[PDB]
Amino acid sequence: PKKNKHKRKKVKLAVLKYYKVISRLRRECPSDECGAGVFMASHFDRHYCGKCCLTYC
Amino acid sequence: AAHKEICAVLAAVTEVIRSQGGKETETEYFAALMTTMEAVESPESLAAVAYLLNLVLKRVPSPVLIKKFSDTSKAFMDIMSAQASSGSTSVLRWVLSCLATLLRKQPVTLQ
Amino acid sequence: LADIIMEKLTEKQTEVETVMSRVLEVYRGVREVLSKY
RNA sequence: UCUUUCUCGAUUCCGUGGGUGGUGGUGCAUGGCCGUUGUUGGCUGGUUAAUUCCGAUGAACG
Ligand SMILES: [Zn+2]
Repeated sequence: PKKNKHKRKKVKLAVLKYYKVISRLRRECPSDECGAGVFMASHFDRHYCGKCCLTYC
Repeated sequence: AAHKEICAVLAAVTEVIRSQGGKETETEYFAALMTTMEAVESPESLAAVAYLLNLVLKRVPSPVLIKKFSDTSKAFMDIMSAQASSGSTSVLRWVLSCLATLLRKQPVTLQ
Repeated sequence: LADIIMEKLTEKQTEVETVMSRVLEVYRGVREVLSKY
């Protein structure tokens, strides 16, 4: 019943999904503190901003 | 912080402010503030002038009190009627106090 | 004279003002929550 | 905590030692400090039956 510590998934080339070749493949969060690079997590029903907890659905 | 100061109403108002203009005392301040006690029902500013006139009134302007007792009395009846219609505490308390001072110093007197 | 005295009193009040110078309920609730959390 | 990728970036994280160990427990010497083996003075606020309640707020002598 020992509780194993959570391990972060070491994903290969996390940078190489928001750009082409130019434009932003993901959305940009329109808040004041976040923008110009804060890409927007696109889950199968929603979008989330990972810094200031913006929520769109 | 400001009540305990010597310049405040704790000590110096009881001593040097009673000498209105160098001579104690003049009710020209009291008769001049009628425009504040009339048509203004703002709290916490009526209470301050009521407290000030309560402290100042004790320094025996007795012939002036006998003369304009009618003016003071009609002012006080409108004050108590307005305050009883309104329902405040502080202003009523020190206008009762200055009633006490005025009636102690001095048909309408029964009223 | 009474009007002039009232104007002087208003000026004194302004001078004193110069010289001296829904979230509450929910944050009191989270205060009571975190007091014995 | 189990999925789905968004962000923070060296503020790091994996394994093996019969090697110490430290937010440890415990005794001794150890420096400071209490208590221990007289006499005379000295009110903005709401609240109650009420100088009611809470609330701000000194001296010498042997
Ligand atoms: Zn953002």
